Amino acid sequence: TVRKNQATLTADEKRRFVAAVLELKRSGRYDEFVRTHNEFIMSDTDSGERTGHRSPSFLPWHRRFLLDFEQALQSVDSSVTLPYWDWSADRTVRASLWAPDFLGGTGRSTDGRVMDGPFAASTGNWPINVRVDSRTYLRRSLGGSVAELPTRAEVESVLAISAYDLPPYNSASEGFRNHLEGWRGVNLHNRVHVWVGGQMATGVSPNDPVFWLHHAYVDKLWAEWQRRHPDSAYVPTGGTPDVVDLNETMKPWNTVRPADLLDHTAYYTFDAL
Amino acid sequence: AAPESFDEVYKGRRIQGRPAHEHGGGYEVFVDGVQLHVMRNADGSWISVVSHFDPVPTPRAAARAAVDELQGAPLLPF
Ligand SMILES: [Cu+2]
Ligand SMILES: [Cu+2]
Ligand SMILES: [Cu+2]
Ligand SMILES: [Cu+2]
Repeated sequence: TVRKNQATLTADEKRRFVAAVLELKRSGRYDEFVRTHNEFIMSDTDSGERTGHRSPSFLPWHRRFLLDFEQALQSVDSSVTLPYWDWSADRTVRASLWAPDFLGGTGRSTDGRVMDGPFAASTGNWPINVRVDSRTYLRRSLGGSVAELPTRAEVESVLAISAYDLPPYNSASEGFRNHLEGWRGVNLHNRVHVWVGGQMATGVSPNDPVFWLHHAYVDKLWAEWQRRHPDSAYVPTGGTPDVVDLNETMKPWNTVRPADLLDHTAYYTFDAL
Repeated sequence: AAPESFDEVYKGRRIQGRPAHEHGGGYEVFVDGVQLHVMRNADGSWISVVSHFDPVPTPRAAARAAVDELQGAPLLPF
């Protein structure tokens, strides 16, 4: 139950994480996570129902989705937990994240195909099945479509925002949630998707296993925000059309509310918070 | 009030747009005659399912960014 910085994982931890991810892919379970995420990416809208993102429930929804995935990993190997990627610290293609013993590196220039690491198409172990175009191989272009990952100063500026979220509770909002998501401001989470490129920049972004580590770090930043702002909490708190209020349940689970997910320590802790 | 329609050849592919497990959008885009899911954000910018996190000003910009992303690959119907 401890989520660790990827940069600190041992060789055995890396190996067991990769093996569990690959078993989920083999059994067909992984691709259903891709498909769930894509459904919400394509259906959430700023002027209509919005649950998985561009909305206050962006953060509890991804927290619960990551718990579903981690629980699936643990069903294969109970020692495995989701590591997190601090992209403000590990910010170049030279980071061990991108080594062949972990996620593999960037894609080749010709077609963006990842050529090394456990998830390279040549291994036979990582077919891209849930997809929006004919290509069936993992692709990346690290630093191709945006120069820089967010910096620590930029992150600190977003953590400083006291309000969790604000009307109209969508991609035009001021407040912490939308600045962390990145639709307004210096842009944290959206820009990381763009920086990785390939399937991470698309509506089928969990096809790249880095998805999970990115979101585990976004989730940590929510937890860090909570500690900075003990007097701030999830909003809205009742009666908002199209938006998940604090005590309302969330699709697809229908049985959990943002309220049930505000305190991560009920499920895991971090190596350092 | 939706954007105007468009039709052009961009990097050898036909891109078209027109006012009209996925969303309600008042506007449709096609790449070589295959529909590309696109979406408008509250500030008027656009994204698509092949470039979802990088808002661009117009639906034609979204179609062109999709062609750039695809690197010649056929789009699959959504
Ligand atoms: Cu998402
Ligand atoms: Cu994301
Ligand atoms: Cu205090
Ligand atoms: Cu749609």
